[PDB]
Amino acid sequence: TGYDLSNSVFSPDGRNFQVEYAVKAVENGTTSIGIKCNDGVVFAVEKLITSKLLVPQKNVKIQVVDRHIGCVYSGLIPDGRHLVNRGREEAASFKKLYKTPIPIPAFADRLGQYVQAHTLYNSVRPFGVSTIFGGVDKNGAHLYMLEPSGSYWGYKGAATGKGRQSAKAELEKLVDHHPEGLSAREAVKQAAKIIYLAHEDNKEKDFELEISWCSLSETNGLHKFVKGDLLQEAIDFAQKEIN
Amino acid sequence: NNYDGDTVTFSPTGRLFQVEYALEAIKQGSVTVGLRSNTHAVLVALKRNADELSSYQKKIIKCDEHMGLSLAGLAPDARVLSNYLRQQCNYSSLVFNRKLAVERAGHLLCDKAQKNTQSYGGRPYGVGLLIIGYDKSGAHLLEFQPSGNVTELYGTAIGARSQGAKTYLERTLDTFIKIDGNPDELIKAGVEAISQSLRDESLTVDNLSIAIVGKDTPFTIYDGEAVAKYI
Amino acid sequence: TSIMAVTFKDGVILGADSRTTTGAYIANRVTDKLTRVHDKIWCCRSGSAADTQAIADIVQYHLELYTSQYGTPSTETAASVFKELCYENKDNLTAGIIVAGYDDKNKGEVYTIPLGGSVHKLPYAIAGSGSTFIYGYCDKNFRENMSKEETVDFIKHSLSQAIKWDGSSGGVIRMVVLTAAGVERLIFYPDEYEQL
Amino acid sequence: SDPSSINGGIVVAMTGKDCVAIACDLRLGSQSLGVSNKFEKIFHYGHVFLGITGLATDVTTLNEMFRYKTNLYKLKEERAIEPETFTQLVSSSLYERRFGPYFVGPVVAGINSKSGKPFIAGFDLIGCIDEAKDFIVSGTASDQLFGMCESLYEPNLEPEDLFETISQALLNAADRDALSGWGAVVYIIKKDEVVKRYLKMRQD
Amino acid sequence: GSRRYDSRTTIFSPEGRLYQVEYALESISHAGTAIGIMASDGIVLAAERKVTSTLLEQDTSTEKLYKLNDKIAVAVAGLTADAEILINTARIHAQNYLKTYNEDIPVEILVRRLSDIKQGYTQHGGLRPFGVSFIYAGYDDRYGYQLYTSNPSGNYTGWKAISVGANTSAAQTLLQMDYKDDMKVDDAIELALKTLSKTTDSSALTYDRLEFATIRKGANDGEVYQKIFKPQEIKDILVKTGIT
Amino acid sequence: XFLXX
Amino acid sequence: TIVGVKFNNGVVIAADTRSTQGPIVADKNCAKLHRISPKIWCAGAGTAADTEAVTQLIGSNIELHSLYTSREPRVVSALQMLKQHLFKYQGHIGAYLIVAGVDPTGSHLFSIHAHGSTDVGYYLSLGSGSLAAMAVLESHWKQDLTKEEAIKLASDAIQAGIWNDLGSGSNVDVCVMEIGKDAEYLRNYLTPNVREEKQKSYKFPRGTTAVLKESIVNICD
Amino acid sequence: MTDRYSFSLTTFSPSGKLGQIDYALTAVKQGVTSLGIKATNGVVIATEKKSSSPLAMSETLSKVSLLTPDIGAVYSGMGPDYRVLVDKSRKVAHTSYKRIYGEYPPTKLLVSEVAKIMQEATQSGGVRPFGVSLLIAGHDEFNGFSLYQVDPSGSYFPWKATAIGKGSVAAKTFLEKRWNDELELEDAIHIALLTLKESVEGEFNGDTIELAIIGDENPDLLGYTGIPTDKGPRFRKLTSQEINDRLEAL
Amino acid sequence: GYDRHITIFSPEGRLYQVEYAFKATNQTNINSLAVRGKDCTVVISQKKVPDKLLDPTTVSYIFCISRTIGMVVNGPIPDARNAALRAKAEAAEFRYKYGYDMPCDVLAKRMANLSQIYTQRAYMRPLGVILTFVSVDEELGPSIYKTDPAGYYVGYKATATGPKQQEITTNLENHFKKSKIDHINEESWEKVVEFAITHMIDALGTEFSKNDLEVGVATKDKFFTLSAENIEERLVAIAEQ
Amino acid sequence: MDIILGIRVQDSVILASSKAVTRGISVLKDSDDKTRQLSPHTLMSFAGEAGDTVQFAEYIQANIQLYSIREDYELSPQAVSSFVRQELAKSIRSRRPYQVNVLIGGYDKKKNKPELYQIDYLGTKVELPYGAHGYSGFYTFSLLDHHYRPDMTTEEGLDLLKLCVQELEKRMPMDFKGVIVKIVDKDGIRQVDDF
Ligand SMILES: [Cl-]
Ligand SMILES: [Cl-]
Ligand SMILES: [Mg+2]
Ligand SMILES: [Mg+2]
Ligand SMILES: [Mg+2]
Ligand SMILES: [Mg+2]
Repeated sequence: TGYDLSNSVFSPDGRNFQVEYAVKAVENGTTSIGIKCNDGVVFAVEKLITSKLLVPQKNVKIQVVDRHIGCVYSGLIPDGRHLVNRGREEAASFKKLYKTPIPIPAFADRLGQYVQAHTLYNSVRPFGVSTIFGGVDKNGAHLYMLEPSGSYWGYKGAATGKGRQSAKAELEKLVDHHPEGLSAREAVKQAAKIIYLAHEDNKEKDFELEISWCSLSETNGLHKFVKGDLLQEAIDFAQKEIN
Repeated sequence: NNYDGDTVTFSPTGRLFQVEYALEAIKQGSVTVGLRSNTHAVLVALKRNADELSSYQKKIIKCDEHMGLSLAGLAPDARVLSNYLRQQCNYSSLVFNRKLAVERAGHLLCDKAQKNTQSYGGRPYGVGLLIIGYDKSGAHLLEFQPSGNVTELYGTAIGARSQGAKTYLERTLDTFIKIDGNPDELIKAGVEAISQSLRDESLTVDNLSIAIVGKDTPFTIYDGEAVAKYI
Repeated sequence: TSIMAVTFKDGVILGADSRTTTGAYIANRVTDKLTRVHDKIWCCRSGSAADTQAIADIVQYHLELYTSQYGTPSTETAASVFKELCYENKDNLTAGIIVAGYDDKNKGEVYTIPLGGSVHKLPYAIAGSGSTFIYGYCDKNFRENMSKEETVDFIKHSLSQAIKWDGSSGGVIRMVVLTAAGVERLIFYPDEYEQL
Repeated sequence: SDPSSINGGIVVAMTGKDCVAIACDLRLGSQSLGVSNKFEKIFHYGHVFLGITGLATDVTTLNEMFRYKTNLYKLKEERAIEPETFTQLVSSSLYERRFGPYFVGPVVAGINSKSGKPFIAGFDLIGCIDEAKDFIVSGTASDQLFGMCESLYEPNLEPEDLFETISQALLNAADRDALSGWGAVVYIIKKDEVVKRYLKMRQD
Repeated sequence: GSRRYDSRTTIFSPEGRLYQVEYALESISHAGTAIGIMASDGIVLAAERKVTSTLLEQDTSTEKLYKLNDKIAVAVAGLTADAEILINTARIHAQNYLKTYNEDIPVEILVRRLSDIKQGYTQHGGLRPFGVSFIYAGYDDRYGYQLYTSNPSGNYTGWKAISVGANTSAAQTLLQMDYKDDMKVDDAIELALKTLSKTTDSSALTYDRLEFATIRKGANDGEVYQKIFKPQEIKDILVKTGIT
Repeated sequence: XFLXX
Repeated sequence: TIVGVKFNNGVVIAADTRSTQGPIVADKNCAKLHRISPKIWCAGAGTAADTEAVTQLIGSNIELHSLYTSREPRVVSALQMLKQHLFKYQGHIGAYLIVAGVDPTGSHLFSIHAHGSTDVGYYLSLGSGSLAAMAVLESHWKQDLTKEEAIKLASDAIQAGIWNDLGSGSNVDVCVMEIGKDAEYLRNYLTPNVREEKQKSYKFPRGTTAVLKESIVNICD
Repeated sequence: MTDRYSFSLTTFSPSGKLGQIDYALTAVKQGVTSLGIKATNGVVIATEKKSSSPLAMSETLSKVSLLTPDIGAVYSGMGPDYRVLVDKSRKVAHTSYKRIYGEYPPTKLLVSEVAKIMQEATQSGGVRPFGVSLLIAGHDEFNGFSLYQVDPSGSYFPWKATAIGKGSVAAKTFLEKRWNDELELEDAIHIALLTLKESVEGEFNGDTIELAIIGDENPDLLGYTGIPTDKGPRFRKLTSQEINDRLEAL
Repeated sequence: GYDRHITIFSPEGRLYQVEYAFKATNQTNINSLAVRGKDCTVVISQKKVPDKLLDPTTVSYIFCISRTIGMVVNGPIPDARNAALRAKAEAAEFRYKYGYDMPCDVLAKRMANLSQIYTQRAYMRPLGVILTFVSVDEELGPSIYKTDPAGYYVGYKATATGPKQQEITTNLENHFKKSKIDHINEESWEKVVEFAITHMIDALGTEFSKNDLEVGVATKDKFFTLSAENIEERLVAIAEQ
Repeated sequence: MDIILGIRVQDSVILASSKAVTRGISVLKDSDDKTRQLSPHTLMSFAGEAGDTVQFAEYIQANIQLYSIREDYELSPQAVSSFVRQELAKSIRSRRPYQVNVLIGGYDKKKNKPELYQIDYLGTKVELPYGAHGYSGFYTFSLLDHHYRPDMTTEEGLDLLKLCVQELEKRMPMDFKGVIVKIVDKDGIRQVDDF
């Protein structure tokens, strides 16, 4: 054997074991979700409070690309930051040449092709992150989830990390119960609940909630962080549902 | 075992062993403590010597008038990363006439360490850094790990027996955070914190290394007879 | 050269003469200065024929590759690609291009790109050597939300005067109509437009 | 400071009945100053003859370059290069230096060993081929040579008659040019013998 | 990374030998024997073609003996493809020298430069060495008639008579036995063929399985002529010496 | 050089 | 003087055979008609070396392209490759070409300028005698020309150049490219400038020229 | 990133074997039988068109390729490796000869250029050898008709007649009995079809057999008239009909 | 055994990495089919959306390379999109350089040559995909050309790819034995799509809803994919006969 | 730099080179040796642009001396002259060409013949019985055309050379402060101290 020792090597199955090993690093990471809504998207993430010494609200994990795209990821934090840094260069060069801000499907492929490129050679390591991202463009709202292999699809709801199966189960219920659609302000409250429900799979350390959102009506099509009254309103909603 | 030959290889459980071995180099390193209030941020570093005839390895490096770090692990790697921070702090000043944010300083170190963990031939940095600074959003303390993970904290400690000082600061959190407009008392709290990581050895005049930055205080380092006050 | 693009109710109309000259000799008297960069994005070429042909070919290539990945580009996007080439290579280019396209959302749009490589979005644009003689006429006669027949008459009368006074302009008046209906080519011969 | 007319010199090539003639002057000067009266401008690679006029340093360089290329040709092909093929090689080599050219006026002459057909060709400094049935002229007295050749020349001349025509064409042309003359050389080329004659001409 | 699959072609053994050079020589030892014999009035190059097929075109064939210039030739032993790379380089190097100095290249200078290229592949680049051994037969106005041999190591030495390829041990003993210094070309021709005839792995030595060449001053007055023997010319010289 | 219809 | 004329079932290009260095006629009967491909022919004016070099290079790349794609080459491919090459060199390659031919798409006629600008037309003329030629084309050209009419118009347009333009002279070369047929290259189609018999033979009595030395040259090995 | 394979993947084994060349020759052995026969007035190259599927159009896949108007090529072994060699072989004929001498290279020199490309794949960094053996038939004015074999090593040999691939051992023995120095081109085509029938198992007709000749000049295939010296290509690919005509009188 | 890790020859003259790239082809468990009409070329592929959270509009293995050329992929989506983007760039560049739309067979050869390089060069792995190119070429007419990880490519009368490729292949073979022609003798592309779906149903033995199928159609001067409602309309016509 | 002469006679080559080095309105030196020994039986005199002359001469000297060590053999005057010409032929199409004119006087030990080569800065080589560079030629060539014979001795050559220097000293505008004379023969290179 030894097929798993080198990246870009096909096993007799036709599998790249190094990419499957990168997925194990993602599964080990904290829970992050994405909820597609009526006229935008909502991103939420679990931040494990390792110690009292961590400054609250001052270890931001969700990252903005351009002014209209939000990105959250689970697994190796640095890898995620590297991918967003690339995303920003791709989005900048698109706007530079074509004037218009990069569409989400266009942006999704730019990351997809970049992550896929890191499965072609043994001289590079696959990305140790599953990235949930999206925003609002001319064609409306888009939510995507990108995996170490370079595989991405459009999603109604997306979840990754240690509590992905708990989150996925809760996301599936929203899609079933809201066929006509979910509102931006509702999706923020739901996002909070699902993180709190997904925290049951990581319940040794207590955690800190972080939510962001793009909405054509609520945020004027731009990416903003949910803070202050709207954040505490979402936390209180989540606290009431677990009890 | 078979997956620790280079940094480009993942283990079957999704671990980077070369990055973990680089993390191990920090644990062997001499203890250093970081803690801050709202007005000032303090670095305390236990310096290490080869023998009684040798000097004590300098742990603290100045990056700008408003920023600097303490090191634990490979000192040459700290020199490379500190030199990079100096250039980034300097680039911000010359181009934008702007003091580099301590948060951006962290983001830049994170991205520099990361590139060394994803490419063949290179190796991870073998040092951990505690960056303190005072910018437009007050006092800051960062913990840099060569995995790429940078964390903003009230207080922390890295190196051998750092768990002793880290437990003390976790107890003292509510006290030392409110030491505002009092440099000497914030240092005393830092010196008492690092004292919880000592075994057989005690803090002497050429052993202890303290650095402070704050509201009306440029980043300055205290060594020799200047730290005799705090023993 | 005499060229112009006019926006009206149903979309936009592109107009140009058909005269390419070397000094005071007419190299081509039946030139097509209206060129397709996309199905419903066309451009008007003035300056060095060689330079404008080179730019147009590259833009067409860029918008074809854009369409393959991200679907139909906007008229603004096309004008941005033109600008990028004209601005970044301003030292080595002599190209005055009017970009005119029909979206379903944005309707008829006209962007003019002078020598510098600056972009100007306008309700109508005139360019080329013969444009100087019809600034007075076009300003006085242009109205927004004209009909197809009114816009064709406006362009025909305008380029008729431009051709009459400018030695560098003449031949036939070519026109390209961009609307939701599709793409229509029009031609007008000296015997008609000269005696307007 | 005109590279083509610093050193001076002329080459002329003619065709006859189953033969070719190539001739050149022997002058190498530095403008007004005559320096050498032994500077031959005709070289040969097997049975193919090349005459080069223009800047003397480039005449020497190109001779050495074509000797280089014809030697490698023969080793790989296992046969001598033919005039038609060599003409293409010269053209290729000159145009390779399109925007930094050799200031030369080369002239190929020879008989194709297979077909036995007489062949002559001329080039500009950037390698444009000028093929001719009758004659090729080159150098600082090209105008003079054109006038002499166009009047004197007639087709299907015997080697002995052809010698007299090409010789009188060169001599009288060289005497009306300040930068040409100082002795001349004539090559009479038959299928499988080549005669080389040095002409007596006025030494001014 | 790629380190895993690197053979490390340019390293020393514990004994201080170059693995790849030693294995390249082992390769050459299976190649058809090539003999060079230097006489007072010329040089002989004889080479045995590798197990010939009856349907091989023999007259328009070149496997062993190659022409570098008008004065120098080489007999090949090893990979023919590798030899042709080095021959084209040697041919260019000879013309570069002629172009520079307006004089035909001295034999040793050509041999040294070709040997220096082989040396390069054993010390740096991480590529396999050229699996080729040459016998250089040439003339210049300094040393006159010269035989050299180069091998994959890039080491070259001068000889009076030498063999490369298969059965060199047996071949070198037979040459050492019958060779003398006052020898003529016609005698050296006979020795070359007689040596191959005894050392050959074939049943009987025939015209179709041989390449033959001489470098004489047999041309008209103080000039060297290279003769690459035709099939019929080898058939005649083989009868004339009484081998067939 | 230079020849130039 | 070079021109191209379109007729019903194909295109015809013609050119004169005068090559000049300054005011001197270097070649009285040179070939300005180049074969890019078997059914794509090119006529070139400007720097002689540049027209020959650029037509051969694209002709080479067209042949490799034809073999690669398993298809007969197109005139637009030759046109695109020529104009992009000429444009890259900013007019320093002084090649003024009339590109014509037949391909699976149909019959085509284009002109290319040194700076890389291309034009489309039913009749075109390039070179020093283009104005003399274009005058004839403008006077006698009509829509729906036959093969024989187009050859007559094309050759008449070249003749106008030959007589009236000092840059042009000697003979008329023609190449007819008809759809569904092999392109026929008519080298020296007209020869209306034959040199009249000389008044006198200038054959010298043998021994007229004074000789200093004789020697046999060795061409053999 | 970047190609870190700057070292040879083909190296000498202790026994003196170049493993990758030996294994490349094994791949050629597995390949479908192709052959070449040289006549007095022409050359014939032939091979079986092994169809991957009956739905596949075997006309689109050309095993016999034109390199120059007077040179043709057929192979045994890995088809893809052959296809890119034909592309490189056609280009090198132009770049390294025709653009210098204004005429097509002679057979032996084009073979030499192809051999050089295949030799470099044996020694260059981070590449395997080509898994094909070529048979190159060609004509030129000074050498006349010639037939060459090119092996993965970069070694080439001139042949009167030979076969490569699956049933080469039996095919070569068959050609030894039938070949003489007085064979006319039509006699060589007849022997080629007889030799190929032995190796072919399934259908034997003009649709399953690919056969081309290097013979007389073809003015009809030139595509233009007016230049006397240009008389047309000597390379001609026999049609499916032309083969079936010769299979009746077999 | 490092001869099984990179693209070098095994003792028996095989490239195991190329052979393992072929097994990656069937990792998606999707069967594709391509057939030619008189005026058109139709390609159909199974559409499997297992996750309920997925946006089904974004789940596609059919790509619009150029205006005239369409491409369906059998293999993982990352390698599929890698191949798609390259083909689009190659088709765009071809048009710019040579002044006419890249033919289907020429693009197929170009992508096959790129695939061949990966089988010879060590640092590049083969793409675990089989690319089926379809168009109505202006010279050759309706065209199907398929590429594989080996760098092999050939024209097809019709073709099928995927796990149950052999069942579909013989189903099509038996039809062309009967019809005695190289194509589907049909005027409209609508009925050629109906043929394609019908023969896939017979071969696989499964029924299809509108969301179970994905259809691409190549006509003269444009290739386009069908919406769910375009396929639903097509499924109704089959059921009513 | 200005006057360099060369005369090939029966059994030797004689090189005469002016001693004056002038910059502006000042003769900085009146004892300058404008020559380098390339090998025991090859001498090269040089004249032209300041700095370029010595830099070029020493560069050639180093290359010929390197060859002599490598092969343990002296290159023929013909071989050296061909090498020098190629270096100047390269130079003239460089970014900044060597503006240096050289005479190469050598004795070929294999042929037992003296050889004089005149090479200008363009890389224009000629073998001559007598040669000169710069304005010197305009006087000396016509003088030597008259007085020179091919079978002359070294002593006759020196008297012929004195006749040239006298003519130059009479009619040349600039004071070149006399010449250093050197003889190249079978016994190598030696300098005439009293001229
Ligand atoms: Cl135009
Ligand atoms: Cl390709
Ligand atoms: Mg006018
Ligand atoms: Mg005179
Ligand atoms: Mg005079
Ligand atoms: Mg590979």
